[PDB]
Amino acid sequence: YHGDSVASLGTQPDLGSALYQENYKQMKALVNQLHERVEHIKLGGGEKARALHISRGKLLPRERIDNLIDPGSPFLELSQFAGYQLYDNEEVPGGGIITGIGRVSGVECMIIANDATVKGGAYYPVTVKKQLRAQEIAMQNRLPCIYLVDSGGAYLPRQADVFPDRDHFGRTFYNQAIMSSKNIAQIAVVMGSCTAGGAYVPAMADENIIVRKQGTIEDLGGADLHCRKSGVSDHWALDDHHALHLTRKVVRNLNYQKKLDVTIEPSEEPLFPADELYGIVGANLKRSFDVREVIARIVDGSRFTEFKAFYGDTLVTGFARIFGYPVGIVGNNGVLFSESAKKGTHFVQLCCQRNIPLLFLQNITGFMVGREYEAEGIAKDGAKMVAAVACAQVPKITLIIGGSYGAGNYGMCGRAYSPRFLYIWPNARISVMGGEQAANVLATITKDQRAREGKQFSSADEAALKEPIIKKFEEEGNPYYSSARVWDDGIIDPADTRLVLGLSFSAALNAPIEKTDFGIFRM
Amino acid sequence: YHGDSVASLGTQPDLGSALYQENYKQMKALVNQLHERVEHIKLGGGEKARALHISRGKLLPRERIDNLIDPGSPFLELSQFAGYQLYDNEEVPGGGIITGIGRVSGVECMIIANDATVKGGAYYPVTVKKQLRAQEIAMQNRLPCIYLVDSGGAYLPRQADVFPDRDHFGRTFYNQAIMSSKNIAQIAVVMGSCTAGGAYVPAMADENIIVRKQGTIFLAGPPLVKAATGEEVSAEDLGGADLHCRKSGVSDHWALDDHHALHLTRKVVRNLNYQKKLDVTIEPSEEPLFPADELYGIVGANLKRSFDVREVIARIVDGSRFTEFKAFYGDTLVTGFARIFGYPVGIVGNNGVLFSESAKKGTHFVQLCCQRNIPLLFLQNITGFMVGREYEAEGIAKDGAKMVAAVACAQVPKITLIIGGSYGAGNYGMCGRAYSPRFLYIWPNARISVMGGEQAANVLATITKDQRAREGKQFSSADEAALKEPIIKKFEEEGNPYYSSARVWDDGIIDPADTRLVLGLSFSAALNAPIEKTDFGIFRM
Amino acid sequence: YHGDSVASLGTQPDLGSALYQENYKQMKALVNQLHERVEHIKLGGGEKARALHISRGKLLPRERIDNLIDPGSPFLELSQFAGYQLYDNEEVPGGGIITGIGRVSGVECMIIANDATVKGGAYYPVTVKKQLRAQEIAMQNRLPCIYLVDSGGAYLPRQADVFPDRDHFGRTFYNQAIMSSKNIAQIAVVMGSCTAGGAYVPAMADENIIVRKQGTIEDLGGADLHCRKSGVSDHWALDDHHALHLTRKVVRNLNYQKKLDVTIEPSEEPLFPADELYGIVGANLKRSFDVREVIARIVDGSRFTEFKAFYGDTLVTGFARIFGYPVGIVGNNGVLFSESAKKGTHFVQLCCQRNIPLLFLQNITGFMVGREYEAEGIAKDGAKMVAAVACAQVPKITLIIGGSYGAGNYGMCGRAYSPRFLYIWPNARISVMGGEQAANVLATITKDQRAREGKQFSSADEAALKEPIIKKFEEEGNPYYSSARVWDDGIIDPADTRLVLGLSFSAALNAPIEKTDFGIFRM
Amino acid sequence: YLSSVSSQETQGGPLAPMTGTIEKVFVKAGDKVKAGDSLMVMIAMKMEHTIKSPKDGTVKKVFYREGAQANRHTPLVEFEEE
Amino acid sequence: LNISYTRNMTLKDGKNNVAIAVTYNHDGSYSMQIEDKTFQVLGNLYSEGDCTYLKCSVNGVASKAKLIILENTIYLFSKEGSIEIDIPVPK
Ligand SMILES: O=CCCCC[C@@H]1SC[C@@H]2NC(=O)N[C@@H]21
Repeated sequence: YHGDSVASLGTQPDLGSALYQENYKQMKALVNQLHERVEHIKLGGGEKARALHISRGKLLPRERIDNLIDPGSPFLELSQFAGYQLYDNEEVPGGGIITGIGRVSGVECMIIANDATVKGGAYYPVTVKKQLRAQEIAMQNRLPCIYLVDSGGAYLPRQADVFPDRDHFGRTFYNQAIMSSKNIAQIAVVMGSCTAGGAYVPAMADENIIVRKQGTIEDLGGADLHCRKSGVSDHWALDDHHALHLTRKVVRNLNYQKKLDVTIEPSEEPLFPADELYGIVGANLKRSFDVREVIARIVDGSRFTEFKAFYGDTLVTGFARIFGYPVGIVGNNGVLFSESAKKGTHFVQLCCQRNIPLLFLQNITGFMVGREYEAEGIAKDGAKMVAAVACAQVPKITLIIGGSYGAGNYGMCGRAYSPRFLYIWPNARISVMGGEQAANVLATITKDQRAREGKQFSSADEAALKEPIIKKFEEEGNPYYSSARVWDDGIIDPADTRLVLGLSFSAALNAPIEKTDFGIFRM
Repeated sequence: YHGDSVASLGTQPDLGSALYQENYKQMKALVNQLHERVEHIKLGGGEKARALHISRGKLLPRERIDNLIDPGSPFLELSQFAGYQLYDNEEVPGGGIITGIGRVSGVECMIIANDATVKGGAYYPVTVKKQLRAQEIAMQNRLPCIYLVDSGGAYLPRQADVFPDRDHFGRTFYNQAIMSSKNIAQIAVVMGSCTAGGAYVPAMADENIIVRKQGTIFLAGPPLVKAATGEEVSAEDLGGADLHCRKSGVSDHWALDDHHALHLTRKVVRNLNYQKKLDVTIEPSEEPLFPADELYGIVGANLKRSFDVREVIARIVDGSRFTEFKAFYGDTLVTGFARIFGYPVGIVGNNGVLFSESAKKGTHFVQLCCQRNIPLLFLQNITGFMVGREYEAEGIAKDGAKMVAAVACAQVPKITLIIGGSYGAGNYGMCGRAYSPRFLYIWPNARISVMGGEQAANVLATITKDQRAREGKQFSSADEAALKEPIIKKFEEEGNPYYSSARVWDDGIIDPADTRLVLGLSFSAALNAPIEKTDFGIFRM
Repeated sequence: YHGDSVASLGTQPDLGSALYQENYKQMKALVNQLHERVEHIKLGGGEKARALHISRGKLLPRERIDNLIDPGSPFLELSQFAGYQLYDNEEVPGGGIITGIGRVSGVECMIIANDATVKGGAYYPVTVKKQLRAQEIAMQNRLPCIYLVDSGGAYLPRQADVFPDRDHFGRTFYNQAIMSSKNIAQIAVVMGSCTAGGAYVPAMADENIIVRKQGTIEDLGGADLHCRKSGVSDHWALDDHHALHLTRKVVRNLNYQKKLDVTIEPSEEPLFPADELYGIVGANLKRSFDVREVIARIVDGSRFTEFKAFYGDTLVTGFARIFGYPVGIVGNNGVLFSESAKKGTHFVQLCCQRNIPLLFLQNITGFMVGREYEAEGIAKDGAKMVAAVACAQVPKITLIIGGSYGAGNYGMCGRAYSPRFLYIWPNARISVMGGEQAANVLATITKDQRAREGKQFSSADEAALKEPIIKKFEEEGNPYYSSARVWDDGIIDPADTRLVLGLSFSAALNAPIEKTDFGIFRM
Repeated sequence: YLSSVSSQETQGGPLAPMTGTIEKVFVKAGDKVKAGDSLMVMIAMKMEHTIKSPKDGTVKKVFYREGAQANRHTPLVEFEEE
Repeated sequence: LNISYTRNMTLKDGKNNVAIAVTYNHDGSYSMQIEDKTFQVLGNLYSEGDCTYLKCSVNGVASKAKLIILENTIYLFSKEGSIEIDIPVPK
């Protein structure tokens, strides 16, 4: 019986209020800035490179993906901003590689395609990291991997950051071998030249497809030599369109059917518009908002069962459903306290026991600072949550909707704690500590330095100390700085939060949920 | 292909026959007696206690259950007669606790509610046993436990029978901890005062709900704080306070009133992320081909007369269809396959004195059901004295054990129904209480004891006739009934169904017309747990 | 490397001190009282019954055990005081049954022998409970069961407390069937008459032995009929001595070898005499002593590593070794506090993680009582320990060296929490609460009853209330009252504590230690 | 509980979110306010919080004035009993 | 536990059966009663070369003898003399 009427979250914001008007205007500008930058990245190398690419009879990398996935199906692209201003004088749109999750023959797959128009498809250090991140996502969720191979090899000027280390180019083949041993299909489509390590990708794949003349692993390589004499090729394709058609057939023969471990209920849209998040949140991290408002606009029917509502109120935990999937939501609503950490630790155990996916909404401002709090083991309480979150085996997704500073990042399932996905809003900031705190802390150390030493240190000497620090933390905490390197899986428009979460959780459910084993809880 | 026509059990009884008329009249009186006694137990403590309970804004315990379970769903109450005349001068309707299985948010759950109108909700020795039985049922069938806590603590005058032992009050928390470790949800709703030692029940639960004004949770009561530290505190301030909900954090949900708390409980169960899965094959249900109330005339209340157990089977199984196994071998025992509400069941029922062939036939049948993972139903009607057992009754000893050993090791769900006598080792072979059947029910005409009352009387009439014949002082016939009459009275009193049910030896006394419904509900609940593989011991060939 | 020098526990008591002299004198009297009462129980039914028993050519029940076990091996008898003054006018020495653990053919076995000299071997309600307790011990530790069957059937006058219920006589055969299915050998030796349910015991056993003329299951039963015609008998014995010799051969063919899951170190005697425990502890529960003194006199070399010594000092936890086995010791040193419960919960997790047996020393006086303590969730903290102790799967042994009242009993692994063994010292007291507290509590309720009602209630009216309560709790909390019923496994002399623990832990190690699964820790 | 009259009953009065200076007061001693009407603004560790009206009840009294330091969980406004 | 173990042993000297009640003391000694006389016995086994020797003290009197147990006969060799004691053979 599911006919019980229940309460719903959310309230109607005051659209006429000046705060709402200002917050909407600021957030809208950030979203528009995000959109137009992606449009530029969409063009890859440029008109001359794109014209040359088409002149050889090859499809553009993004057109290949469009033809590969099922007609009209959504495509979840990851790390669109990798390599954004990462290198001083070189522009590398998207890192030279396009990765994402789409549906092929009704099966969710990870698609990894080299962008030959960007530096001829050479592998920059960020390119390796982006690919390795994609492989990690595919393995953790048991998603078949499809490699649209068109590459020019490693970028020699930066070889030391590509070849040698464990997380360098060599790890790519290691991941392929491991996934194959686990029956996670590895499919390679040679749609261009692949040299040196590149030739290993088709060789290490379970099934392999090569284009008639474009692909090379012509006399030295070529489809004919490998297809008919070397035997490296499993399928022979006339052109790019033919190869993509063959790939769809290969996936259809995987003999795989998705099975769900969780209970399912009919989907319902939230009771409030998503674009209202612009006014509610804004771009000023100093102002505070009720995280429940964000929740009310992404969960099915804006229905939410809060757990321990009046205890540790700076943290919000409860049960909801997104697109029918059950989810346990943990979101910051203020400074973390001992009660908040205990409340979170209790909640995480509940979700792990029932095998319920966890969603984290990071908007942190730090931990409570005080002599009494330390005497009561706030560190001991904060550690309880870091330790429960780490050991949890349910799928975990993290969304940074605000600041992410210090140990608060770890407790809320930061990148170091292997969340299945990590996304950030365009207004987010991340660093070891807030820019102001680092400035103020230094303003104590050197005020002390010269007060204790005895040479006076004046107020103008203070901003010759504080202004460079604040600039550095603002620049390095910017979402684009974080996303240019692969620290998150993408910057997403707040209006798209519900859709992105729905796609992400759906992909994460391809793998069975394991039992959680915890360490010692330091009581 | 399931289109084959098959034979059906049962025959039309002779309604005009004098035996049927007498048997119906006697059984009907027993059922009417059972009904009116339950009506009295339904009232709990009484009008004054009930009026006081409502005056505090609290719902009556049975109204709480009605609002908790799904609208219109049946509720299987257990051990309604616990504490019936158990204590000399104290009336404890239902033992001070109400336990049963009902559907909450579409999930079968075990509901354990204290009856605050009965002795203020104090825990009598039978109250602990009834609760422990409910927890055992929930664990064996993986049923979530919901505790509607309104209690006054242990009954001090009888503390030695409540506190110390393994099956005493302490075991209640042990069961909660074990079920939680197995992912069997434990939900506590504090709808009234939680006394010293009952404060653990809200704390030991996975999720907890407390009422704003009525609920109080404190390990030490305001009086103990006053005695130990000379401090005076109101009950609300000491525990069940906004302190417990917020400052102490013991409370997971905060409820305005009883109705709000029950609504919250339904939401909590809906978030368990549980879905029932069946290990057995299912077929469409069919009603029996004969009326159930005819069981009154067929069975009666005279245990000396005998009836064909097949008649009972014909009136409870789907379509009165029954496939008998080894029909002509060991005919005193009936075994076969049937279906109740679509579930497959293997039925074992007594049709006379147990023989070596009967025990062997039963042992063979039990192995078959365990191999195919088929639930087992036992219909106990053990025969007592009269002509008696085989005079040697020696061969029977070797054969009887095999069946006791097969029945004990069987891992399929087992349900026992005592429709007649239950005496001696025949009880063990037919899955008595000692052999952990998932449920055990008795009809109002049943009798249970170590042996039949007459056999104990006759046996003593041999020992003391011998005592004085061998000693040499003569012992006359009138001296015989000064020996026999007290024995027969004792066994009649202690073998009565109410005596057995007042203590928790069975899970309830049920009207024969309700047998099919009770079995259907019981088997449905028992299927919430996966059926395990059966490992047998050595079969002494 | 194990050559490190370490500190040792214990201090030399002041033998000249008046307190030590008084405590030694009082405890010695209790031990002497315990010894002489056992001597009387040793005689069973009496001279006339014993003379009749021997006149039939049968051995006395205790002589049978002496001949069954290995020469000179110790025998750990259990529940010697079962049935002590339990029934108003009937004397049932030892409950009519002798149970204990001894070594047969080098294998530790549970021996259950009916005492035919006591009421002809009839089964009283306590007799069933004692046997069921023995079977529970054998199953939990995988000890083979040997039944020396000489019984007269159930005691009809008390049939309702023997036959019907789950823990009644029927459960005896259920236990035999379950142990057999687990490869825990069940051996029955029919050395006398067995009738009705008694005949099932030889039939339900894996291997069976019957004496030539004494045993009956003569024409109706008898060894010859069952041995040669019925086939119920597996071995045929001339007399009691022959049957015991056959039993030893049967055990030798079990193809069993003991394996230890724990690390072992050479044994060492404690550095202090055990008899000093008389002076240290005494018989006055109101006085307090340092539990470390008790520990120093039972552990190998008086070596003890204390855990969280300065936190929650009312509870003592640490690691030691008894006869080479590793043990984690938890003992009360005052009233339980929130810190003490947390400290215990942390310690129990450590032992379970490392698979270390746990020993509990119960000397409780209650929980801390106060408004502040309840506000800080003392109940929540106390529950943490009840829940950890219950789920622990390492072998657990409990020793009550003092009071055992209220919920403190549960937290310290009371009988309800299935410790492998539970022993009590002759000075112990157990009840729902202390006798004085029940008296004082009632002295508040009825002082209130008449102050609030308005009829005055005088001080002499107070002791017409208090004296009967104190007498009842003193009588029902007495060790003999607790031991007469099977609430503990025996009353032991403090000087024998180390030996009893060594034998008990050795037996408990016959079963492999399982992994511990905990519930939700309510943080 | 569904009516949301309960939301008013859940807390009698607004409390201070944290220990911080009161930067703004928007309510006079007797003022009619509706749920969501800002009553006070407080800065704690350089973080601005605006207190909002829990109920539509008129304000009985104000416990703090501008520039006052209010401790965590201390009542800020008194509302007339209805 | 709480009692002392007394063992009934039988030994044959020539044609005479001797009943010995041996009590195992806590200290490790033995109290043996033969007919109406009680003896306090304590000793140990030590090896010289290939011969096992029994060092015992009976009622405070200490002596050494060579011990050999072959078949069902106990051989005790002492400078006072040699004694053979027969262990009864179960039927
Ligand atoms: O004994 C008489 C009543 C007052 C003292 C009892 C103390 S208070 C501390 C401890 N906790 C209890 O529950 N009882 C004792």
